[PDB]
Amino acid sequence: KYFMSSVRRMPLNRAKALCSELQGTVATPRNAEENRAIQNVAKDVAFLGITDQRTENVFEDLTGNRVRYTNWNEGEPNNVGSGENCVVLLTNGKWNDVPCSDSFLVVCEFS
Amino acid sequence: KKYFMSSVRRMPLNRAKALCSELQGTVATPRNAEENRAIQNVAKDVAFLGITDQRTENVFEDLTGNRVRYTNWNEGEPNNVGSGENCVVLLTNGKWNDVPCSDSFLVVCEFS
Ligand SMILES: CO[C@H]1O[C@H](CO)[C@@H](O)[C@H](O)[C@@H]1O
Ligand SMILES: [Ca+2]
Ligand SMILES: [Ca+2]
Ligand SMILES: [Ca+2]
Ligand SMILES: [Ca+2]
Ligand SMILES: [Cl-]
Repeated sequence: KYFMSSVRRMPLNRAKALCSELQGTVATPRNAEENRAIQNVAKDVAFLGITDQRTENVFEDLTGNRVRYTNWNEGEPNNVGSGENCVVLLTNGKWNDVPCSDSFLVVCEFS
Repeated sequence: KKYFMSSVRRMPLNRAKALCSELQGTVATPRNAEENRAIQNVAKDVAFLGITDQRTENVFEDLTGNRVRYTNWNEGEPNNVGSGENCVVLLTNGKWNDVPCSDSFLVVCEFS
């Protein structure tokens, strides 16, 4: 896997469109090593290709596969506000669930 | 090593540049036959390369204004037809053609 980060922030829908444009997908860390690689390419909080949109508290990648490795920040995922179904990788490498409508950088993944 | 990825949609050069730069990459510029073939592997149709003779006609440079060495022009190219062809695309046979920068083609981005 190759990981590339965007320079501008955008909502999840636009983030997916960007990675898909070059035939990749939004980065989904499968272990601690990939998590670090993605963190390093991201210069700020960035979207990961994980959501619990289909079923609340059931986090899966953009292809519907349930995720095994997780690296949630203490207190997360909390689904606050009116709901948070998308996921971002914080600058310390931990994860936070956020509104998919909010704007963040995006790290795309390619094979 | 360099990694090459092709776009799904067609767009003019300036948009092609913006797309590759969005992920901090550049428009693919083959420096030898091996790279030219690697770009061929990912491009399913005619695609832009990061080369232009915008500064001086018939003097080809990469997008950073660095004059290129390796070229793989299709027979009869570059011909600067009509109002002018200052951008370059990789044909489906691996050879190159100069085309109008305002015309739309797929784009192959390069990363390292
Ligand atoms: C007629 O113009 C088109 O075809 C010629 C070759 O026939 C190319 O040189 C040119 O860039 C266009 O693609
Ligand atoms: Ca949720
Ligand atoms: Ca949260
Ligand atoms: Ca020309
Ligand atoms: Ca031509
Ligand atoms: Cl949401």
